[PDB]
Amino acid sequence: GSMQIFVKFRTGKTYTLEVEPSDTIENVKAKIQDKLGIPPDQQWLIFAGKRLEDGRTLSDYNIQKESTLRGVRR
Repeated sequence: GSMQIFVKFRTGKTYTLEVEPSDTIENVKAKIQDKLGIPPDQQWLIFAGKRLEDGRTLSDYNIQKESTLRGVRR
């Protein structure tokens, strides 16, 4: 399946991201590289005051449609 989420940076700039509940955190970073040109190794993703773990799925973190991830430049 698919859902739309958001990713927000310290600029305030908030981008849509098209994901799937089964996606791993690494896969989400890969999508961010495709959209924004930020390599995975240069990214952290934060939700609910946690840094999301690379091998966990979006479904594990209970990420819903229209949820906002916070992107951090590594």
